[PDB]
Amino acid sequence: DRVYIHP
Amino acid sequence: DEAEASKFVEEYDRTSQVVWNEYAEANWNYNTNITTETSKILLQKNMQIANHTLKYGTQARKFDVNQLQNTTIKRIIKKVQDLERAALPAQELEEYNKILLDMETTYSVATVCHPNGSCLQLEPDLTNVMATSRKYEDLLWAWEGWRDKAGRAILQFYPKYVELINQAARLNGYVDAGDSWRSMYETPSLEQDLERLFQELQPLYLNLHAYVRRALHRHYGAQHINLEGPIPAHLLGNMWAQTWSNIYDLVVPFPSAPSMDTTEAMLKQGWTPRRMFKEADDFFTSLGLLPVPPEFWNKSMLEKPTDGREVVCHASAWDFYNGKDFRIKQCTTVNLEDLVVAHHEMGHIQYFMQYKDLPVALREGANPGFHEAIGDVLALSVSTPKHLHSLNLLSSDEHDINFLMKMALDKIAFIPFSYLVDQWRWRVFDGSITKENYNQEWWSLRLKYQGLCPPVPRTQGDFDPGAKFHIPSSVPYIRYFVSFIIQFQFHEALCQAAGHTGPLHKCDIYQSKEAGQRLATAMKLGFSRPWPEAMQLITGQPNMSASAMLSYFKPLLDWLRTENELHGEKLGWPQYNWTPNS
Ligand SMILES: *[C@@H]1O[C@H](CO)[C@@H](O[C@@H]2O[C@H](CO)[C@@H](O[C@@H]3O[C@H](CO)[C@@H](O)[C@H](O)[C@@H]3O)[C@H](O)[C@H]2NC(C)=O)[C@H](O)[C@H]1NC(C)=O
Ligand SMILES: *[C@@H]1O[C@H](CO)[C@@H](O)[C@H](O)[C@H]1NC(C)=O
Ligand SMILES: [Cl-]
Ligand SMILES: [Cl-]
Ligand SMILES: [Zn+2]
Repeated sequence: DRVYIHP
Repeated sequence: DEAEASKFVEEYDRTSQVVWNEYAEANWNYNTNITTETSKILLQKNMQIANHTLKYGTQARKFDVNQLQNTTIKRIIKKVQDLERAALPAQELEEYNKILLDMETTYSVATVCHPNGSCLQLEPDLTNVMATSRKYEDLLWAWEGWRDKAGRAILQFYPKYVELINQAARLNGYVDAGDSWRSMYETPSLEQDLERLFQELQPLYLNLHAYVRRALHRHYGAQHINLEGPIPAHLLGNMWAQTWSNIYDLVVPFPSAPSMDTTEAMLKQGWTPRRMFKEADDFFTSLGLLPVPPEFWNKSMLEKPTDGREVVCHASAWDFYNGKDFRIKQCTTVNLEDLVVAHHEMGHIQYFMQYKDLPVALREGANPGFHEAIGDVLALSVSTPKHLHSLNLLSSDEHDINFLMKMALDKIAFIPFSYLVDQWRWRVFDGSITKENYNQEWWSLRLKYQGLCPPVPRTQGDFDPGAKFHIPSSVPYIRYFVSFIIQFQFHEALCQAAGHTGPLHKCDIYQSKEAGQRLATAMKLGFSRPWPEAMQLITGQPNMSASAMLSYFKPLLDWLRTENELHGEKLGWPQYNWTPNS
């Protein structure tokens, strides 16, 4: 699907 | 029997592939173009995907998962039994979907304005202010402003969001949403494991914290920094004080060993968002790993739009469930930080391409931390002074300690923050923290874990967690903590796979086919096997371990202890109740 960052 | 099980899995995979692809298109259209029209379509497509989830999920629950022979088929059907939000009754589901979209839109369009003047957006404007300003009050303006405009606006949605996500979790057999989220790791001792890892990294964090606090004391004045207290949260070069690398100039161990300004170098030498992603692509292919397809460059949004349209700026990578269509959406700025972010996102894309031949139900990381870690591993090698010099972006023992400090400001500072976020959330989900205690408990954890305090007292109506993307976006955060531990484990293993000897922090895995092959075999597994198998294939062992990260920073730990002891620093924050008198 969708994957982000610290992020 | 086993025949009916594999038939069901095949039908599920065929139909999911089509419907998830449709949803992704609608999701992308909203994310890259926030309007009433695209919002409406996304909400309608949510209902479509839920009818598919309900249909197959209901059928999946008729199977006794533990009476099945095949372990691949077992893992799929078990997962399909979990309907997620589609477990909710129709009207609650539409309410939930609307709440999510409202939170996301609210966060994405929020601005902080000068009265009768310019309005600043989080990216790039407020990010730049937090990174570059060395003026206490200007930093406070941005910090407080963002929480006043984004944080406070999210509060009206959050209690109902919590109620609905917990309800969905309970209807799927979990006790709350936090339970549901933690289960993605399939690790019964997860909490204990995470706590021990956090504990092991305390000496390093407390030493870094004390050193930085002293440097801040020198710059911002004795009246504004308590050497035995928590650090005001707006002084660390980052909106959330989650990474501290932007205050490097204030803390550099050896100013007599200066380093090139990386941003100016990139800007002068004509680096662009496109070239930044190309360099990441080049690193991946150097390891013998897969290049991104031609379509990636055609369809991706690698910079903020200039036609005035609203977008979700937060960097993300997109799998369209087609085996062909992969995209990055990022509001890229030409600097070193975003080059690191570019590698991170490209790590996601690589993972997509590696497992594209698996059943769609298994197209995920070994655990969510694995998906986050891949790009970061390569970025660790990119970050070496050796490699940055080869890119013409930088030009001995002093430089070595300087570099380790620079890396600790991102990597070490992030450990307590990435731990804290979901510590707060799990307790909200489990009912330990109520809506009356949201903010007070957030700052209790901010103090306990990070040793930070708010620069200004918090008032009734404040919801500072709302000012962090992943809270309104409902994206689990513990994955980033896991990522930061395991990426060093991956680094250590790939470095000895590449034959490198000497200090771990000097390792550059560029062009190593042996390192690429190890990452590849693990990535190809997707979610088909328990994560310790993927951990074993990369590292030669099955555990999460802080050892590699400790080894990486060993020379810095020694130097920090020496420096802190000679300056007479109190490690930690004994005067924990201190806040700015300002
Ligand atoms: C349980 O069911 C799964 C899925 O139906 C079976 O996994 C499949 O096993 C075959 C080998 O027997 C895999 O073939 C492999 O991939 C390529 C292309 O098919 C082939 O050229 C290689 O030589 C290699 O053998 C196939 O990929 C794999 N499918 C999945 C989805 O993982 C598994 O065999 C069953 N387990 C038992 C114990 O019966
Ligand atoms: C943006 O949304 C509009 C509808 O307002 C739509 O017609 C258009 O295709 C979308 N994309 C861009 C780049 O404007
Ligand atoms: Cl905050
Ligand atoms: Cl997670
Ligand atoms: Zn990510």
